[PDB]
Amino acid sequence: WSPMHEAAIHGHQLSLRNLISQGWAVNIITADHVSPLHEACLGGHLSCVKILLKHGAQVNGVTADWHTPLFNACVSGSWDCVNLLLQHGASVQPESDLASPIHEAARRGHVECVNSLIAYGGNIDHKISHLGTPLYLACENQQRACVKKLLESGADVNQGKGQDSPLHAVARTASEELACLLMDFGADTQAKNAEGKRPVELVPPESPLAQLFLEREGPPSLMQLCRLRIRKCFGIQQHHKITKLVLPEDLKQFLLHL
Amino acid sequence: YVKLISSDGHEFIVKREHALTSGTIKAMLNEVNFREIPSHVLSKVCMYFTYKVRYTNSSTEIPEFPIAPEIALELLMAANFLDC
Amino acid sequence: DVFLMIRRHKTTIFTDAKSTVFELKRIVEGILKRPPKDDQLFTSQTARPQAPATVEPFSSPPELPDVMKP
Repeated sequence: WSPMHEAAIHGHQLSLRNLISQGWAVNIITADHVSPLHEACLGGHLSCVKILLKHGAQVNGVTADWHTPLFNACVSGSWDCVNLLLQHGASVQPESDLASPIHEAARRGHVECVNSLIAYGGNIDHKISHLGTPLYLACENQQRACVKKLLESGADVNQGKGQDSPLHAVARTASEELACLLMDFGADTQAKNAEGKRPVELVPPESPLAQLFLEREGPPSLMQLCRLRIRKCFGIQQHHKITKLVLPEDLKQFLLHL
Repeated sequence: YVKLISSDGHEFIVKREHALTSGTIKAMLNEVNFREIPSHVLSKVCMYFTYKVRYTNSSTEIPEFPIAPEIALELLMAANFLDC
Repeated sequence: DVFLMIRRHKTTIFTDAKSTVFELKRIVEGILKRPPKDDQLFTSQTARPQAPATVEPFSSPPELPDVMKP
């Protein structure tokens, strides 16, 4: 048994500071290689994370189930923990396809966590075989605000899971809201997946999605075409530099999707 | 057929029904002067009109409309002013 | 159908056709009023609506902004 792990599970920051001062180690791990820092992050217990880091907890330890403290913080949703770990050099890019921080945060709709992972150099387009891109999982789970954050950041609107594009996952889902969104960022409506099928063919007979994929089977407006082209010139999370252009404010906001 | 005239003097003759892709022109409608759109933009704008009309439902795959970055901003301003 | 730009001086005609040069010379007649290529006197691929074939030069685009560079 372990008082340090036990205190960290429940967010007992007083018990933790007590244990530390009596001489208990902070880098103690179980047989599964779980440290008290892992458990603190899992619970989103920011005070306990601070205390453990101050006393030299390791931020990149990997459990037997391939979880890192950063991964757990992404499960908890505590943006403060995620941020704090990123500051202390938590590795953004894991080794396991079973515990990808950016995907877990995306499937759970933890936008702010996603945002930070990208900011710290994470690959926004990381394509894991059996999951897809973070864009793809956010779509599958109908996480509207992750999708909009990912697209705005410069995520490739067409990379999903295998040959199945995000527009496909969205069609199965029947999300009219997410469909419009993907199309604003240039999703290909004419793409075929592993079954040869196109997105329109996966949407219920009774939906306006069918009319949406087909009424907009024509070409986008020239303004839409110019926007896609201009945004294509900026790197991930650089689109804000559109501010520095000599252009009417109305158009900067259009390019920024605001 | 209508005459669209750019800012540096070029005259563009296009089919009227094509030029009607611009709501802005549709309003003003046999000779339209454009004191702010330069020839290297207005030419692309006419090409877009042709592209738009031709592919406005041909049950085929619509191909990409090529846009060099160096003209994108002026072209966006034109597309905005022309509502297309 | 084949989509072409007919250019001569500071004027440009935007039209489309197929068959032969003969009637094409008269197409101009019924537009700019006159009697009926590269340095000389046309396919689905060489003249697309969005990329017309040319049959006085246009203005030169301004420099690319710095934020928009690689």
